Amino acid sequence: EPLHALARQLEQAIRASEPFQQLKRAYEDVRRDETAYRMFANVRDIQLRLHEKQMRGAAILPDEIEQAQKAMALAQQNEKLARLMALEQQMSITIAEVQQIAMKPLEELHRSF
Amino acid sequence: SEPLHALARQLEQAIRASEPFQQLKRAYEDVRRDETAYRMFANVRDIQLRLHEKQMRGAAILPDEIEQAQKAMALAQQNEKLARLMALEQQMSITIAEVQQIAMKPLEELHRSFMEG
Amino acid sequence: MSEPLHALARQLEQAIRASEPFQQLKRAYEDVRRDETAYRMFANVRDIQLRLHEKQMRGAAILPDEIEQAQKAMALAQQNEKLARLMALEQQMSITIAEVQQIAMKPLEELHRSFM
Amino acid sequence: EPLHALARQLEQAIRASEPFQQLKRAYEDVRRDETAYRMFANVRDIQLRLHEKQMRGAAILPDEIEQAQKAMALAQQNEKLARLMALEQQMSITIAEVQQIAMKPLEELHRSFM
Repeated sequence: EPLHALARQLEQAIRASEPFQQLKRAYEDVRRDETAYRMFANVRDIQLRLHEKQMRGAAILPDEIEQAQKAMALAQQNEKLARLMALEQQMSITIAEVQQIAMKPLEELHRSF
Repeated sequence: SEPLHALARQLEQAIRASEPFQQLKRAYEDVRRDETAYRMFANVRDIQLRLHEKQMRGAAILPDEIEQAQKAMALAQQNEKLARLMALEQQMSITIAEVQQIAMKPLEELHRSFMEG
Repeated sequence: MSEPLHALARQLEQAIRASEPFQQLKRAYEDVRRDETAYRMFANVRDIQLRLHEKQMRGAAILPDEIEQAQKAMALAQQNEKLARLMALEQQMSITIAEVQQIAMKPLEELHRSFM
Repeated sequence: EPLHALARQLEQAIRASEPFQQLKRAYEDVRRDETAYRMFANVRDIQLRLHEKQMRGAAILPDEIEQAQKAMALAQQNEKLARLMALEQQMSITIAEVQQIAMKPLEELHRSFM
C-alpha cells in the first residue's frame, strides 16, 4: 500500500532510462528490417515451440534443440538481431538484479536474528 | 554507475526508511526483548533451521519431525508478540515480491510485443 | 514417444502414486473431505489463500487486514486434528518428493562437476 | 524414507541410459579434441564469470553480453562442441521434465480432490 507508489516510480524510471530506450530502439531496428525481422521471428517461433512442449512435459529429442541452437547462432549472425539479443539479455539479467536488491532490506532484517 | 543499479539502491533505501519496514524492525525488537516470545521464536527458528539443512543433504524426515515443527509453530502463533511479527514479516515479503514484479513490467511489456510478428 | 527418460518418468509417477506413504496422504485427505467441519475450514483457507494469490498476482494492495486473518484462518485449522494431520502428511510428501527431484538431478550434476 | 529407495533407482537408470551415455560420449570427444576443448574451456569460463557477477549483483555492461554471445556463436560452429552443447541442453530440459512429472501426483491431489 505504502510502497507501491515507489514501485510505480521505479517502473517509470526504468522504462525511461537510456538502457531501456536503447533496447526499444533495437527492437525497432529489427522490426523495420525485412531481413532481420525474419530470423527473429524464426528463433522466436522455435523457442516458443520448445517452451510449450516443455510446459506439457513432452519429449524433445536432440534433433530439436540442435536446430534451436543452430538458428540461434545464425541469429547472432545478422548485425541488428545481434544487438537486440545482446541488449535483451543485459536487460533481462539487470532487472533480475534490481529485484534482488529490493529483497535486500528483508534479508537485512533476517540477518538481525 | 549503471542507471538501473543506482535506481535500485535508491529503491532499497526508500524501503528501509519506509514506515512498514520500521513497523517490522520494531516488531522484531519486541519479540527479541521479551524473554518469553524470544525463546519460542528461537525454538521455532532452529527446528525449522535444522529441517532445512536435513533436506539439503537430503535425509528422510519422519512425521513427528514435522508435527513437532507444525506444533511448535502453532504455539508461536498463540503468542502475541510473535504473531504481530510473524505477520508484518509475511506481509512485507509479499509487498516486496509485488514491487519486484512491477520492476519486471517494462521488460514484460516489451517481451509481449516480441509476439507481434 | 520413445524417449526412455520420459517413460521412466511415467513409471515414477505411478510408483509415487501407489507407494505406501501416498496412500496415507490420500487417506488423510479422505478423512477431511468426508467430515463437514474440517472440510469447511480446509476450503476457507484455500479460498483465503487463493484470494491473496489472486490479488498479489494481479499486483493489488494487501493490508494486514487480510494477511492477518489468513494467518488466523490457518490457525484454528492447524488445530482441527483431521485437518492438521493432512497438512502434516502433505508437507512430508512435498519434501519427500522434493528430495526425489534432487536425486534425479545427481548424474547431470556430477557431470557438470567434471565440466569444470 | 519410503520413496528414497525408488529415488536411487531412478538415478541409476538415468545415468545408465542411452541418452545420458551419449552426453558423456559428446563430452569425451571435446575433452580430447584440442580445438573444441579450447573453445569449451573459454565459453565455460565466460559463463562462469557472468554468473559470478550476477550473484554478486555486479553490473554487467552489454560488452560482456555481446562478447559473450559472439563466443557462444563461434562455439556453435564447432561440430564437436555443438553436439556437447545441444546434448547438455536436451538432458537439462528433460531432467526438469522428470522432476515436474514427479510433483504431478501431489499437485493433482491438492487440486482436484475436493
